This record gives sequence, C-alpha cells and structure tokens, in this order.
Amino acid sequence: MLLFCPGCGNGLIVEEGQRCHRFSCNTCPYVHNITRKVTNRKYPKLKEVDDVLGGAAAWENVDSTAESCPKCEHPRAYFMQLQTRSADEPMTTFYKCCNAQCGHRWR
Amino acid sequence: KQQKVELEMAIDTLNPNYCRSKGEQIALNVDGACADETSTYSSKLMDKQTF
Amino acid sequence: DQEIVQMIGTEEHVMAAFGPSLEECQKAQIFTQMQALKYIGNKVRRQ
Amino acid sequence: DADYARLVKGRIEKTLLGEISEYIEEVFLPDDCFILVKLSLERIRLLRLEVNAETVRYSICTSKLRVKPGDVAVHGEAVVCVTPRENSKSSMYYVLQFLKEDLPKVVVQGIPEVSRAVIHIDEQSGKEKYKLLVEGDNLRAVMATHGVKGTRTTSNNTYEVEKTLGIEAARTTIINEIQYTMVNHGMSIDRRHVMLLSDLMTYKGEVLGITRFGLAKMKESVLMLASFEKTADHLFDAAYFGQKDSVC
Amino acid sequence: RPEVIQSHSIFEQGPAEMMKKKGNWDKTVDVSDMGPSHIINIKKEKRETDEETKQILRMLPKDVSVAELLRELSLTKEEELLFLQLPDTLPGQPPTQDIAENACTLADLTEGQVGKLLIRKSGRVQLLLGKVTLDVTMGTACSFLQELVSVGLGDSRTGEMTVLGHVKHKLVCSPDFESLLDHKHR
Amino acid sequence: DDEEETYRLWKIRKTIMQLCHDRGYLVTQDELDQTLEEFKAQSGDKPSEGRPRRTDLTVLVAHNDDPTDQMFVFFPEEPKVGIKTIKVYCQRMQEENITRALIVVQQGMTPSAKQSLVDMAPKYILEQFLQQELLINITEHELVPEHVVMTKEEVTELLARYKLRENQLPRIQAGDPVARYFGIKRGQVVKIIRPSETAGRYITYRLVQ
DNA sequence: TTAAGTGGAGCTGGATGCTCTGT
DNA sequence: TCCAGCTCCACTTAA
RNA sequence: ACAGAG
Ligand SMILES: [Zn+2]
Ligand SMILES: [Zn+2]
Repeated sequence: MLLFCPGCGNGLIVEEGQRCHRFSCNTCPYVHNITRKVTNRKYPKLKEVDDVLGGAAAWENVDSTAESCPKCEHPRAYFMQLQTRSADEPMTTFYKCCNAQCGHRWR
Repeated sequence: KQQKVELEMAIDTLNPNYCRSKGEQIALNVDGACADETSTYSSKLMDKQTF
Repeated sequence: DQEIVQMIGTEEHVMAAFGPSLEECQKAQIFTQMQALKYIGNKVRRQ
Repeated sequence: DADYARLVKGRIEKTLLGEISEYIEEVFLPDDCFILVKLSLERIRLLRLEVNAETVRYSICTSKLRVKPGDVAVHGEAVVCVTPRENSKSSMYYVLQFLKEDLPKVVVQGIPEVSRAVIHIDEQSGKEKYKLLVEGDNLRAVMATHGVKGTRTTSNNTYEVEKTLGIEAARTTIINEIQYTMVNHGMSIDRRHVMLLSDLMTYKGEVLGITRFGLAKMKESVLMLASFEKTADHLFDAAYFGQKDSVC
Repeated sequence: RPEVIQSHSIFEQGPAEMMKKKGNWDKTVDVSDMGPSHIINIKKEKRETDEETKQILRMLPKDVSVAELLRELSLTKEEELLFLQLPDTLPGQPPTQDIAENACTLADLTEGQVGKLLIRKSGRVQLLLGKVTLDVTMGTACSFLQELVSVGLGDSRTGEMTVLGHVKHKLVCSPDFESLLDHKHR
Repeated sequence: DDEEETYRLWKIRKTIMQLCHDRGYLVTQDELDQTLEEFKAQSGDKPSEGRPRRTDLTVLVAHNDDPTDQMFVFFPEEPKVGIKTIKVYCQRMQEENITRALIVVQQGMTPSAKQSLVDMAPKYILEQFLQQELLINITEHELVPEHVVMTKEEVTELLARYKLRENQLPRIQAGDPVARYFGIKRGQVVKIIRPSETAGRYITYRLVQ
C-alpha cells in the first residue's frame, strides 16, 4: 500500500533498522518503526466458471423447425439467412438439418 | 506586492521518528563540513523544514 | 509524489495501477524541479 | 460423462495462482517481511485440480525473480509464504510490490500456451460423447496429457501439425482445412484441385507459402521471380551470382 | 526439486487452517517498550485518502447547507470560520468610487448590515442581498488543512503574522437565473 | 501423483518397444503388450521404483541383420542433460561395443550437447527424443499414413519405371519426426501409402534430403 | 572467472484489383 | 496500413 | 491529379 511521509510527502519504502523494520523516506530523516503486525489483503477474483456447453438445446434455440431441405427433407432443422453482399442481388441462406443426424450445410 | 510567503518550521530530533544516521549525512551533504558562516542548518543535523 | 497521486486518483486499484511509475522515478535521483528539467533537457532533439 | 471431462480440462487449461487464492496479503513484522498466499481449497475441490501447497511451491521457483527454494515455505496445506530478497539489478528491496502484482500471474497447473479450453458435447440421439475443443497453440502438449486420446486429435494451424506429426499430416491438414472453408460458404471444388495445391506446398519436405517467400524457394527461373515481386533485387542477385537462366 | 508431488482426498479442517494462519503472523516483538522502539501517535504516516489517514490505530454521505447551518447553531454554540464564494458582481452601485457600470465587489461597499440569510422549508437556502436573493450551495468539500492568517505590515521592513483559526467548509453563492429571467422574459 | 508418473514410465516404454519393433529389432511379443498392472509387478511406485537406470533397453539386436548390431535406450534422470552424462553413456557404449543409442530426455537438452550428438562420431550416432513425444506413437495417429523404408533393390526399380534420378523425387527432411521415428538417413526412400475416400490407395514416394 | 551459443526485442524494407471514358 | 529477415543484447553451460 | 461506368 502507498504510505507517504508527513514531512515532505514522498513515497515511503520499507527497510530494516537496528531494532525494527522501518518505513523510511528517501529524502528526509523520517522513519516509522513497525512495532506491531500490519497487513494489506488483496482479495483477488476466483475462477468462478466451469462452463460446460454444446448441448443440443443450446443448438436448437433458433426459430426454424419442420421445414424442407433439398437433401434429406427432415423436420428438425437449424436455419440461417444472410444478405450482406449486395453483389448478390438474390438472397442468401444456409441450412442445418439434424433429425436423422445427417448434417447437411448448403446454400 | 507579488505576494509570496516563505516559512521555516523547526522539526525536533529527540523523538523516535528522526533517523539521525541519515540526518547527519544529509546535513553534511547540504552544508559544508565546518564552514557555518552562512548555513542552511545551524547544528550538525537537519533542523528545519522550509515551506 | 503525494500531490501527484492526489491528482491521478485516490482509489485503491488506481494507486495500485500507478505505483510502478513512482517506483521507476525513485530509481533515478530526480526529486527536485531543477533535476527534472536537467533530465528532460538532455533528451531534447536539438534543432 | 462430464465428471471425467473436467479433469482433463483442468489438466491442459492454464490456471493462474490468483485464480485459486482467496487472498494474497503482505505482512510486515518487526523481524521480517513476507508475502502470504492462502489457497481456496473449496474451489480446488470443485474444479477438481491436482494442486496443494507443495505443488504451488514447485510451480513458484520457475522464472520468477530467481527466488530460492529456501525462501518459500508450505506451513499448512493452504498457506504459502514467499519471503523476498534483494533483486540487486535496477530494483529496490521494496520489490515486495513487484511480487504483489506479479506472483498472482504465475501458472500452477496446465499448459502455458493454452488460453482456454471447453467441453463440447454432440448432437446424436443414439450416443452422447464429450470432445474437447481447445483454443491454443501447442499440439504436442495437448496430445500428451493423461486421458486425452492423442491418436485422434488434430489442429487448424498447419505449422504445428508439420512440426509435430510430419509433412504428410500437414498435407492432409491443408486438404481438410481448405475443403472445410470452401464447404462452409456454400462453394464446391473437386478435391483434385486442393490435392494439387497441397502437393505443391509440400513437395520439398517443408510447408511453403504462396507468398513471395515461398515462391522464391520453389521456382528457379529468374524472370519468373522478377515478374512477381521485388523486381530489382532478384536482378542484382542474378547479376552477382552470375546465375544463368533457361527460358523453360 | 522432486517433481512428483503426492496428494490426498482428506478434507482440510477450517479451524486447522485458521490456527495455522493465526500462528504464522500473530507473533509480536512489541515487548521493547523503549524510546527508539516507541512511536509518536501524532506523526503517523499518511494513508492517501485524506479523510482515511489512519492506517495504524490504537486498537461517507454529503451534507447540505441547511444541515451545515443547523449543526453550527443548534448542536453547538461554538463559532466556525467559513469560506464563501460570491458572484462576480454584487448588485450595487460603487458608492462615490469614480466608476461605466463596472464590477461591484466587497472592496467597494461599507461596513454595516449587507443583507439577510433565509433558510427556507425543505432545505432551500437563499441569500437576500437587497432586492435580489442569491442562492447558496455547498461547494466541493475540502479535507486538507486551511489556516486563516492576518499579515500586518506595521512597519516598512517588519510586521506581525497571526493565525486566526482553521477553515473547514466552503460555501458557493450564485445568482438565481430562473427568477431573474422570469421577471421579464425574452 | 504416482498414478500418473508411473503411467509415463509405462507409456514411454511401450512406445519405445513399438519403435524398436518397427526398425527391425527383435522384440518379444509380451513386451509389446506389457500391461500397466503387469508393469506394476517388476517395478512399483517411485519410492520402490527407480527411474534412471532400471528401465534401460539394451536387449535390442537387429534380428534381420545381425546379433552384434545392437542398440541402447537410455533414460537420463536430470531434466537438462549436459555433456558429462552424454560422455558417461558414450563410454558405456564404447565398453559394450555398440554403435547406436537413443536418449530420452525429460525436459530438454543443453545447446552444447545437441551440438555434441552430431560431431562426436559418425560411427557413434545418437538420437534425442523428448519424453513428451514418446507419450503417443505418431504412426498410430490417424493423420499419419503408413511409411515403409525401401530397399535399394526397390529404389532401383522405382527409378527405372519412371526413368528418373534421385533428385527429382519429392522430399522429406531428416528432422521430420516420422523420419526420426524410423531412424532414416540421407539417401533413403520411403513409401507412403495414402488412404483415399474410397477403398483405393495411392502410393507415393519421398527422398530423405 | 569468462568464452560462447542461443533465446528475445527492436529496426528495416517490402507489399496492398481489373479495364475503359473524360477534363 | 500489416509482416518476414537482420541485428543487438542479456542468460545460462562449461572450462 | 480528379470524377465516372461495369
Ligand atoms: Zn519524507
Ligand atoms: Zn440436410
């Protein structure tokens, strides 16, 4: 912890004297004998998370279900739509289909 | 006019908060060894603090 | 240095973040304005 | 089950000392000054980690201020005191402040290059298996820990795969990764093209880029080098070495 | 250093850690009741927040002007030196000061009653300084040392310096622009 | 620990058994299938077990070539192996009249000793393997196709079918880990059997250079 | 005690899409 | 505006 | 050197 000299207000340093450890100024004679226990606790942040993920419900909390893919036609699906390329005047979609765990991903 | 104040306060030496080993060295550094004609500190120690 | 830490901030983590710059300045013997001007003057690109 | 997955997760993910210590205090006494670290053993119980006081004593004395093993004690099973000495090189003995902010960033368990690891579970209804997606850059370490099936683990960085598993595995990695990136954006290339690209990158025993640096090691023609990039320097080098050039 | 360190399933006792931690630093060499070892209680080192100076020991809300004047009047009879700021011009004419409509300050007025101070219901404090009422607000609260001194130059080369007391609080006065503007809107 | 440390001394020993079985050295069948609980029998945990000189392999002779063609496997104990320990192993190898030796360092090797392993002798060839590379057999990995070191009478038929030279083949380096697994020097040709998407297989060739 | 081989850090030099159509 | 080579400097081993 | 066009 920062502690400052009552005289000149520079920063104190800890050093050792002939009877005690002392807080001492570097620029004036002031010293302060450590007579008793003095402490400073940091209390850092612990690693709070454990973070298991990738569950199927964490995958299918998106709108689409019971639609039709051009590959395997299954109802349990995971869709996506893009538009952010205006060279593509048509729309952009991508689909995931996992009822039979077939796993297609096409345009 | 052009109001500027300078003070000088006398700090003691008999208290435990005065490391005399460092005070003798800083008084030898600022003053001459035995000149004392004009001098920042009077004795052989840092006696004053100027404001 | 107390007035410098007063102007920067008097929170705990602010002082803890700023401390290694006071500890760096105390390594050199800069304690007076004439010393600081002498240190900065010898870094100036002379025009 | 995930009880086994978190063990090997904690064996590879980088864990800091400050992440498991519930307080790190400096204690000034009339006879000595030191720094005390109290470990939070409840979190060690819940994170399922192989760390205690004696292991933290051995993780310290690794590239920190050159502390001595006599300076560190293990008084309990949770407390560890680190008594500092003189750094004696551009530092004051008040270097207690250096270990006040540097000792919480030492590593006590796992691999130093792994930023984070995560448990990822599958989608199938006939099974449920738990893989381990690791965000790091040390393939050799993650292959070699106890409990990770090292024969079936891969990477995305071709340089690590070349350095660890050879040039042929790097060729396979280039093929798989280019084909994966082309599939994810809806494109479709026949695999013979990416096969030819990977064989061109890896026919001199080393994965070579398609920069001007990889092209300077493959092609031999001087005008082919000077027609692409750094047009001046190849000309003076061919003048210096007296290098003749076919028009092949 | 032997690397293959061994560990066990047993659960650490709470008090066993507490008493080990206790025994690690509760030892004290305070037995030296001697002069050097002694320490001056009025020259402790300054912990940085000046309201929070005491780091070693023998063992906040923000007040307002009505709470400021109540504690100095009802709670205590003892007088207190304040430090109040004024607006830039006080609402008067410089009395035969050889002018231009320039600034009118306290250096141009005379002794005698200059106004009255009205503490209203619900914390409103005004300074009726003639026909206009100013507004009094607590300023930034200082926590460092301030001394009110009298420097008298009784002779050309020498004189007297005398300390009158410590100044704690700082007040701020400001014109009520809404009431000044609501007389004649524009 | 001591459930995971003796695991390493088991797994590294098993991988060195397979590495010696693939180089044409005589390995018995039980050593290739030495069970962990059976490895507990001849050596227990670290207070009863001894690391550095109890797990050596000098039984290994080239059963294809010759019974005097022999090779050491040493497990040094200190993490950074200096020149002195290399000189100890070299004088032991000088005593037994063996030409080839392996060294399994635990953390690394000092840079003046990596310089030593090249220039001590061309007749005394020594290979540094880290103990972290031997915790898995890289030939068993699914990204690594099966390599086969070729005889001179097969290299000659390779270079006669395509009408080539040696320096027109593709290259493999000698610092390649799969090259150091088989222990191959400059001038040998490996056969790489690549698996396909179909049941077919595409054969290819690399020169050590 | 010091000769030396090798890490890490700062400096330097290279590169950054294809055409026509006019002022 | 981003990124490989080149050179300078502390940091251990070894005698 | 600037503006256009695909
Ligand atoms: Zn001071
Ligand atoms: Zn589909």
